[PDB]
Amino acid sequence: MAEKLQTTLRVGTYFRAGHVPDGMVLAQGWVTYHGSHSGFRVWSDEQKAGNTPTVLLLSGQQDPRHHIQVRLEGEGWQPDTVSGRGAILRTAADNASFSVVVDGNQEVPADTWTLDFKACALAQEPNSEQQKSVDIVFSSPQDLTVSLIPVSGLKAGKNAPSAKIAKLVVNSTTLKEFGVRGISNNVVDSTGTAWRVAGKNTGKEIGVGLSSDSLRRSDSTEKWNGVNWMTFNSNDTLDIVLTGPAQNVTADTYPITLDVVGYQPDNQGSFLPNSEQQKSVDIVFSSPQDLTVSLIPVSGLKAGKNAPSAKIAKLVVNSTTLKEFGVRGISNNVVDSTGTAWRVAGKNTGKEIGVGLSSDSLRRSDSTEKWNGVNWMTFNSNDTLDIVLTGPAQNVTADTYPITLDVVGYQGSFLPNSEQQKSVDIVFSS
Repeated sequence: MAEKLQTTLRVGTYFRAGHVPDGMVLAQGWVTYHGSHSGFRVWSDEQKAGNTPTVLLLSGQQDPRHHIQVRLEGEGWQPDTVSGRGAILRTAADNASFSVVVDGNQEVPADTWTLDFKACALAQEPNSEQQKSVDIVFSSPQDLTVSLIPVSGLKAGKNAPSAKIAKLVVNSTTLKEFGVRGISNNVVDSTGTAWRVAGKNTGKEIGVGLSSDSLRRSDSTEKWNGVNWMTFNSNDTLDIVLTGPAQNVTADTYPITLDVVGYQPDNQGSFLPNSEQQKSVDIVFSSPQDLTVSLIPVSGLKAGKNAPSAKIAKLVVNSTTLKEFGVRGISNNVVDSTGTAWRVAGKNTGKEIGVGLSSDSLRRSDSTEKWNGVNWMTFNSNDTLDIVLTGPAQNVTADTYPITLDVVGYQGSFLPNSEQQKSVDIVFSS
């Protein structure tokens, strides 16, 4: 005696909030009743006014003040004047079709509207009905607001394990969940939660991905056109870190790029591509600087006859942590063993001058030590040394002379290799 109706009801997924044309199908449905009957009736509890019994006004979930108006259509369906609620079909065919459709050209905001409606059969001149709830979703690019923040002050060289390199924060008041994948020529896990990135200048690769604690905040893993996506509750934060063991990172800028899409869960989940956002930020791995080094050219040098030991440049090696540093000139022709005097060629003329530490600036050196088989004159840091025209008076052609130093920190009879090379130009002027 208990034989009951069978509805199928397929809703749309890709609805973009905004303007919708009247007649736009939102759902398609079929009812199937095999017993004795003379028609079908589908109706709602969300109905509008007793005289338009086909029309429905729907209040949104995110905020009940959002409104969409729909109507029960179908070929052969006419309004149920008898009840005042719903639409009726007349046929003894066991199977009939019907559509739900926006009524009136409207502007629909971004929300989800529950459309719970009811279906039953009519006997030959109540029996057993079916009830279904189902959500229409309208989505917009602004549904979830995303922010990807690069971490400040990373240093090159070997980094800490799982070093935090970005922060993804996703917020939303419309959508309940979101999925995220990296975008890279080289992803290394099925879910796109770990990939590799090339530095813009070097081309060297680092391995990045989601932190071990961000991965555990995922509600589920979904397929979307064959690709695995991890899903997360919106209004949460995921951390992008340096995956795997501790990396040795070349000093460079690395671009990480994320694919973020809204997800509407359902025990039948769907992704909302209208809500999708891709964002890219640059992560800077700067090189670590034990020795702050400032080399500054003297200003107002003029071509022609110059003074013996005339000051050309001033170098100041300031270190907050290390006391003694060594120094050498870099050139194709150094004139003494210690590397403290050498010769520099003009860019435009290519004629050279003799530059070097001033005699006064020498013998402020603590010692002279051996590193790499070459000798370095050590000094005390936070002292300032001056570069000068070495030896006799010099007649310098007006040109720009690139001076280049090589400084290393030393004290302890060893030299730590955060040596730096800095190079300024010196201008002579007719």
